[PDB]
Amino acid sequence: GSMALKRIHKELNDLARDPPAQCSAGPVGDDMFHWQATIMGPNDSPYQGGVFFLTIHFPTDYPFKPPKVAFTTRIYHPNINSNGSICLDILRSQWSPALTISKVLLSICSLLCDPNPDDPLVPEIARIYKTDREKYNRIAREWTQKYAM
Amino acid sequence: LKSACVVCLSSFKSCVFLECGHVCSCTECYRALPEPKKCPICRQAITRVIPLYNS
Ligand SMILES: [Zn+2]
Ligand SMILES: [Zn+2]
Repeated sequence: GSMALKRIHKELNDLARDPPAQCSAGPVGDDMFHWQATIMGPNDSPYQGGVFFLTIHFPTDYPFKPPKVAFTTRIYHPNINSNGSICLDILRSQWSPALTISKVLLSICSLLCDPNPDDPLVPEIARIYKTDREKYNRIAREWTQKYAM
Repeated sequence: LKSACVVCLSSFKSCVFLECGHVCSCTECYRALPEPKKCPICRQAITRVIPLYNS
């Protein structure tokens, strides 16, 4: 039907033959515009062994507009809301039709490995992240242990 | 063989965007791009398109 739908389906096929490293995604039921993603916690992070779930909402004009991505699993991170809302450039103003869910997930993993405190979504976690790195790592591990695994 | 159009992932890249110089799109998707047309890879304005006599 639409170009967005064909895009989402070819993208789904590319994901079923070349899945991103440490990541997977797919349709929640029969709707193609509603996906669920899974990111297993990166090893270069206090998020290890944890399995994190995300929701993905594709816009009606999708490849020309960014996907709404949010965490389902609770997580202790400077750029991630308590609503699971993500502060990521490529999901807002650095978006482009070239970017794909594969690239978005990979980018989110990179965001878990190396947060951006300069543009915090949780001010306090960012402040702790650039004053008490031990406290940050510690709490991150704990929250990784009570919600992820 | 080659990489597919970065936009629809179903066709061969068939043209070049100026002035950034990226080969990333098919003709149709290029027409599909919303005006003001920006490169899907670097988002710079597409001021000229030169077809690839490929595909
Ligand atoms: Zn195309
Ligand atoms: Zn370009």
